[PDB]
Amino acid sequence: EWEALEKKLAALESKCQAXEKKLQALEKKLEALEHG
Amino acid sequence: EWEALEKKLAALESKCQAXEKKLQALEKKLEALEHG
Amino acid sequence: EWEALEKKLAALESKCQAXEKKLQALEKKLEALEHG
Ligand code: PRO
Ligand code: PRO
Ligand SMILES: [Cl-]
Ligand SMILES: [Hg+2]
Ligand SMILES: [Zn+2]
Ligand SMILES: [Zn+2]
Ligand SMILES: [Zn+2]
Repeated sequence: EWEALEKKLAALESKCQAXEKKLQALEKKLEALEHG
Repeated sequence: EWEALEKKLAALESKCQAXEKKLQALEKKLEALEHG
Repeated sequence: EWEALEKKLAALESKCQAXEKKLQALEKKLEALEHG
């Protein structure tokens, strides 16, 4: 049961880290447009 | 203790899912701003 | 081990909340530009 909790936390971290990456990509595309 | 942690984990999973839905809507918003 | 699980969850909650603040700032920039 503690391993299952550890796995859920690790999967949530993975999801959020990808989320952060997609947000970084959006900000970069907006910067290219404003400076285009 | 166990139930209090599960409650917070479930709330965090729901928050991260809503976080993704917002990010997808902003992506469409940026695309429209560039396309105009 | 339990304390480490609690510490991980709290760090993930703080990270998602910082994520939300950054998304809100991006949304405000997109709203300002699309109606400006
Ligand atoms: O504040 C500035 O420097 C940038 C220049 C392009 C749009 N805004
Ligand atoms: O960020 C600021 O300080 C101002 C107040 C709203 C619009 N920009
Ligand atoms: Cl601009
Ligand atoms: Hg998140
Ligand atoms: Zn175990
Ligand atoms: Zn276009
Ligand atoms: Zn708008």
